[PDB]
Amino acid sequence: AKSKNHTTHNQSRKWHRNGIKKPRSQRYESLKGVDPKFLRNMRFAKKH
Amino acid sequence: GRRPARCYRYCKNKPYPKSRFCRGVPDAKIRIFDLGRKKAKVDEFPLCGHMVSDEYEQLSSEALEAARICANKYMVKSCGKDGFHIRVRLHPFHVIRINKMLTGMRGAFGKPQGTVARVHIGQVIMSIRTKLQNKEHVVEALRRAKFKFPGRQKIHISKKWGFTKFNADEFEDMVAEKRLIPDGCGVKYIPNRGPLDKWRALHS
Amino acid sequence: GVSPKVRKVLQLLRLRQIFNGTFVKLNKASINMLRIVEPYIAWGYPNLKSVNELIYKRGYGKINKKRIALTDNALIARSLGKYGIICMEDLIHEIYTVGKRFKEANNFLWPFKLSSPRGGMKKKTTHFVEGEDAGNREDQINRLIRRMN
Amino acid sequence: VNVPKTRRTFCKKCGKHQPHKVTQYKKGKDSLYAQGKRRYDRKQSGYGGQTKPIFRKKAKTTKKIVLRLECVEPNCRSKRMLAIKRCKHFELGGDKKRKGQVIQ
Amino acid sequence: TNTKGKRRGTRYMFSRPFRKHGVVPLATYMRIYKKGDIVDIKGMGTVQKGMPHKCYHGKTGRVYNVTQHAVGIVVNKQVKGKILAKRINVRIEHIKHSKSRDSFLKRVKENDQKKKEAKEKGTWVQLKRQPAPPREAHFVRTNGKEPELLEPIPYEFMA
RNA sequence: GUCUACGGCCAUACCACCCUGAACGCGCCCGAUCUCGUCUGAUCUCGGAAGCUAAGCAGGGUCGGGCCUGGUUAGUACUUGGAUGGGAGACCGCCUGGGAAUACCGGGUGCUGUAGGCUU
RNA sequence: UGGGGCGGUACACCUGUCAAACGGUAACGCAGGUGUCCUAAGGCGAGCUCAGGGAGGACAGAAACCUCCCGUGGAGCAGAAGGGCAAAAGCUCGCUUGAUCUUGAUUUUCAGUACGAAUACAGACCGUGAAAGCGGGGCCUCACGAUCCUUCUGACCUUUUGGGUUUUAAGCAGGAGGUGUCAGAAAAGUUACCACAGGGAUAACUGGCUUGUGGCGGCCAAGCGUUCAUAGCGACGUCGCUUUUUGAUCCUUCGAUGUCGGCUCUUCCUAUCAUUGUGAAGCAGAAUUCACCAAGCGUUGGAUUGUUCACCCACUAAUAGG
RNA sequence: UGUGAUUUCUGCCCAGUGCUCUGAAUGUCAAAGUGAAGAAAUUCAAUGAAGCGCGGGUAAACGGCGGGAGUAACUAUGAC
RNA sequence: AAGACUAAUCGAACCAUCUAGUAGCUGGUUCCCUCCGAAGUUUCCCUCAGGAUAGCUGGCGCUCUCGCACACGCAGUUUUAUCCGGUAAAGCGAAUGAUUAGAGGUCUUGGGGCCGAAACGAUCUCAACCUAUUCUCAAACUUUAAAUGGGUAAGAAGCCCGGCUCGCUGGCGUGAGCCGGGCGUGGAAUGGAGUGCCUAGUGGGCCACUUUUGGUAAGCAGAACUGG
Ligand SMILES: [Mg+2]
Ligand SMILES: [Mg+2]
Ligand SMILES: [Mg+2]
Ligand SMILES: [Mg+2]
Ligand SMILES: [Mg+2]
Ligand SMILES: [Mg+2]
Ligand SMILES: [Mg+2]
Ligand SMILES: [Mg+2]
Ligand SMILES: [Mg+2]
Ligand SMILES: [Mg+2]
Ligand SMILES: [Mg+2]
Ligand SMILES: [Mg+2]
Ligand SMILES: [Mg+2]
Ligand SMILES: [Mg+2]
Ligand SMILES: [Mg+2]
Ligand SMILES: [Mg+2]
Ligand SMILES: [Mg+2]
Ligand SMILES: [Mg+2]
Ligand SMILES: [Mg+2]
Ligand SMILES: [Mg+2]
Ligand SMILES: [Mg+2]
Ligand SMILES: [Mg+2]
Ligand SMILES: [Mg+2]
Ligand SMILES: [Mg+2]
Ligand SMILES: [Mg+2]
Ligand SMILES: [Mg+2]
Ligand SMILES: [Mg+2]
Ligand SMILES: [Mg+2]
Ligand SMILES: [Mg+2]
Ligand SMILES: [Mg+2]
Ligand SMILES: [Mg+2]
Ligand SMILES: [Mg+2]
Ligand SMILES: [Mg+2]
Ligand SMILES: [Mg+2]
Ligand SMILES: [Mg+2]
Ligand SMILES: [Zn+2]
Repeated sequence: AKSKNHTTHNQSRKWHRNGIKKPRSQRYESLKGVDPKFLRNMRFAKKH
Repeated sequence: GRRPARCYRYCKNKPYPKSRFCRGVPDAKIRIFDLGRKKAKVDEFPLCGHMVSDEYEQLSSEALEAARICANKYMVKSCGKDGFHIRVRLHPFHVIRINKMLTGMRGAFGKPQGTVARVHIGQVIMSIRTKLQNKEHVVEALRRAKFKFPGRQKIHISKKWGFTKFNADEFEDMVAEKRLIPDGCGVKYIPNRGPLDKWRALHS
Repeated sequence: GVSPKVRKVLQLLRLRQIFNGTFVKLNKASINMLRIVEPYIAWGYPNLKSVNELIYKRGYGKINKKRIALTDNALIARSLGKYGIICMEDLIHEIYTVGKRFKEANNFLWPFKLSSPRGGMKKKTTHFVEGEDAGNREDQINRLIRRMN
Repeated sequence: VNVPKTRRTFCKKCGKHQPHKVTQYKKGKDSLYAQGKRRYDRKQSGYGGQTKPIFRKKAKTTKKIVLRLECVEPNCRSKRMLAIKRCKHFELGGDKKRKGQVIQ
Repeated sequence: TNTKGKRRGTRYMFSRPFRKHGVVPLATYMRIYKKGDIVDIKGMGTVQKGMPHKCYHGKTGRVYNVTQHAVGIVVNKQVKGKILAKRINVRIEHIKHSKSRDSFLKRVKENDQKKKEAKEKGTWVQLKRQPAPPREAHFVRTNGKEPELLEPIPYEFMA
């Protein structure tokens, strides 16, 4: 009892059938991952 | 032990030559690639006649040797033992695998039985070098040889001088002017760029 | 039995069905597109009479996302007179002489729905050098229009 | 491998580097009054046989080494557990790997 | 079946070109990478620290962070239909500014000027690119000579 | 015209061998008390200024080797898309578009930024 | 799992290629490797040059040791391969222990989850350096493992049940004890006395595609034939047909196509054993050998053996093949 | 429990496995019991049955019962 | 002693109940019209005749906007600029590796030997060997180097002017953030976009051009591209 083992045959039809949507960009992106020592001063500047 | 050659005629698989990855193969049946008075200067044997291919296929070492011998025999019997020089311009670098079924179809990867040579269209297989009064004998020799190969080949005379790469009409003037030197079975072209001490040695 | 890249380029040119037709202006951008869908079309360099016969007979408008016939000039002017186009001839001028306001005049028009060639075609699967119909058949396009219309 | 018997590393009590002494870690007894074995007894008591699995199929041939550090400073006497990659042979404070010499 | 190593299939990419091995010419380091800049990526394999993955070799991105020796970059990636955005930290010697916007910048500045000056004139002149148009009816001179005459040639079995 | 210190681009700047080098420089060069290190003041460190272009460096030369760049090779090899085209097959030709590399033949042989000297 | 069993591990991992110039991409596809090793082979600083080749020097020789010149890496850097490195990442010396303590973010495989491995930052304590600086393991790419349970370390840490004190036990946070069928059950055989649900998703006959092997036949012609390439044979080479041999495959058939051989009976084919009509010889005659038209009529009796095949006796125009 | 009238015979092996004998004189070897420490649960120590090991006997008990080389006045064989 | 007989039943009789025992497996599943309309692929499982996970599909909506004299946003598309790659072909008088033949080298080790006491007196040669040339090769070699391809950019989330805050950094200064003003078409051709819940059936595949691996080949086995 042997079988198929891998295929990427039909898939591009499936992908484009709903589309390939680039991400939704915005202004005022998020500050997740930046340097702590720089982020800190931003607070103090806005705090005064 | 040997098969026919319809099983291995077409250029199907990629090259699989003899190297550190492929080991365990015998040698080839041909070992000599040129015959006749192979020392003659460029002036004695100016005429060249070739055998040319017309297919993209594979030729075996056995075929080359058989062809080599048939031509030598007649060419001797016609002209002489030293009226010519013959050269073969192919080498058997590609290898052939065999799967021997004494499991079935499991673990299929053959053993290196054989060697063979590949051909492109326009390539050259055989060439002869001799004099002009022996033209038709040269043609007759090669014609006996085509019956040893699997395909359709054809014959032509070259405009060149011998096994060189210069046109005959130009060669003879061009050696009497110190551009071409007869250094052996060939020549040596020299341009007007080097250092003059080689222009001093010549012209003296 | 058509390819995705080619299915795209046709439906930009609004050719979503057999024996439809549209005008178009020519530049490096357009011409390369036509090389891509060469085997499926047949194009040419038309004259004035063909522009007349198309628009009057088989020529309709796009209005409110509907398809409405050009019977009177009220329709044209009301939708298209801000460009200085108030009648049929003003289009034909704007089309035949590719004007400044071509885009709007053409996109006002619905793609022409034509009938099959009276008399027959030679062989649609080949180019118009090998006895076929495809590719560019520059001035002979008009000979064909006489028989589709 | 080889490891010397001392070093200087961080004491998480004193807040500094201080010298330590070194010895290998072994494993202790089982104490017989933990909630694990008490359960396993109340369950394994009676008729029924064996109740919880047993392990039989081994693969490993080594063990990760574990060290035990002790601050020499009195009035700290803090200890830690430190770890090393795997090894088949181990040794505390052997030779010094002399270079340039002859081997007989 | 293939493996999952991080450098499978990089014999040539993470390989220095011909007669350019050696130390690094260090105007690479002295460049200035501020926030919002558009950047392309190219893994130098002469130094191994901070180099990105295969999938980002040849991609272009945008800065969001700045460290002492590296940069943070926002890069898109197509993986099974949906596209994702990704934040890879990368060291300097694997990057380079991109000239893929300087053309735009030459225009807007020339275009601002060319509007403001030559505004008093009154004409709204061209300001926006147009494609290559058709090609300008014109004459051709035969300054005397009749043209040459070509024809084909006979075949020859030259080899 | 040119040098010194620091450099960027890293052979149009490299390799071999020959000619010339005014002034300022750069070096060779003379010693080892103290500084310093050597099996050995050869290298490295220090204190010096009798003599010298021999060398290094600078420029220049070679029907020079290499390097940079053109041409030819060649609209060749190969190649996207197409056909109820050929052919026993292997493979070939055509329509629509793109388009290389050797051999061979020519030319060139360091550009410069900052600070400071000589060239009265 | 090219039916299953025996064999192997393609069952968790690494390099190159196949793979069609982003990435990704299969088969019991090719070639190879792993379950380790290191108090330095980790980390800082300084100084120097490798492989080999040439010419010389008391014993000295192909090779001990000394010196000079050339030397773009042609040597080494623990291991498989691949990349990368010259006043280094290599060789040698001096000092040391960033192979330490602690949060969170990202990448890789991927569902965009975990393990593992890796990267760039921040806070501490430190080491080396004149200082810039570098270092939180091995130049990079692989070297490893959940809950439940047990053991150890830590805080003058919470709870132990109506309150208080001491011991024990339970808790919190971090390491280790291990699962190789490597996202993780605790596990030997036989059945010809056997049984059930299913299967043509899968084998033992026919049929079908292929024709390696088996059989039959052409091409050219070095030699045989005393002489004489071709009366008759024919090396080394090469082009083909057939399905009366055995294989490869697994399309139909598992709610059933009755599985060897002899007896019996009919028809058909030709790749002609003989008989009719002819040609050719190394055809004197008689016997024999090659070939052409041709499938009309014939091709037997018996010992042995289950025999298909084999083998011997006897007669016959002949004792041919399917 | 095994062989299977009569006649004539029943060969060697106690290493393996089973069975069997003794045995305080030797390791190991449970509950209860004995004693020391602790505030008490508890811990520690000494003690120590059969059995397993130490040692003997048994094959009409399961069963098992080998290779190389040289060698005889012609060769070949091969008592040695 | 044959696993034979025990009421036509025996490698564990028959009767009732537990009992509608369990079944990842076979067979069956009851009227119409309209509308939309698939997969046979990823990762994990003592997983391979099966489940979970994502993908493919439907339904229910909601926020916006337009030929409403009135706009932004999108895209298996082309263009203009700009980066990435090491496959076809080519190359070996360029590196690694393989290989043929003769000219100038007894380079040079020795000779079935060689004219000879033999030597490098000669003279050859051979396994290799210096110099300049020569015939043929590479899936796991390469200086060179395509065609088709992949990623960015093409403006209001932009440009400019002026001023404020900062334990961050510091020759003086940079950088980031906040405030207040001035300036609208920014290449082609197309069309209405966005966002959120519930959710089924599937999870055995097959063929053709072109590229392509094993095999003598296959209506054979395994893959990439598009279409059926
Ligand atoms: Mg499947
Ligand atoms: Mg193949
Ligand atoms: Mg009619
Ligand atoms: Mg017709
Ligand atoms: Mg078609
Ligand atoms: Mg009990
Ligand atoms: Mg590749
Ligand atoms: Mg001195
Ligand atoms: Mg000088
Ligand atoms: Mg001089
Ligand atoms: Mg030159
Ligand atoms: Mg199985
Ligand atoms: Mg590809
Ligand atoms: Mg150093
Ligand atoms: Mg190191
Ligand atoms: Mg730190
Ligand atoms: Mg209580
Ligand atoms: Mg209490
Ligand atoms: Mg039996
Ligand atoms: Mg055969
Ligand atoms: Mg079958
Ligand atoms: Mg089947
Ligand atoms: Mg199948
Ligand atoms: Mg029946
Ligand atoms: Mg029947
Ligand atoms: Mg016949
Ligand atoms: Mg007995
Ligand atoms: Mg007996
Ligand atoms: Mg015994
Ligand atoms: Mg029985
Ligand atoms: Mg039921
Ligand atoms: Mg089923
Ligand atoms: Mg199942
Ligand atoms: Mg190639
Ligand atoms: Mg679903
Ligand atoms: Zn301490």
